[PDB]
Amino acid sequence: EASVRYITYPAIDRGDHAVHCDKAHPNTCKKKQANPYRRGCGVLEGCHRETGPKPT
Repeated sequence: EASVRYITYPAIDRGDHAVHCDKAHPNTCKKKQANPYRRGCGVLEGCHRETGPKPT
């Protein structure tokens, strides 16, 4: 028999290992990416980040 079936849920265009880059839109193509929203820390107080409240 060797029966086999696969199913993939819908997605915009998120890859994993690698994706083909468009010759017309190669600047959109990225090997790796993160969330589209960006934010920088400009408080100048010190700005510190921790893994969690109680990583210990």
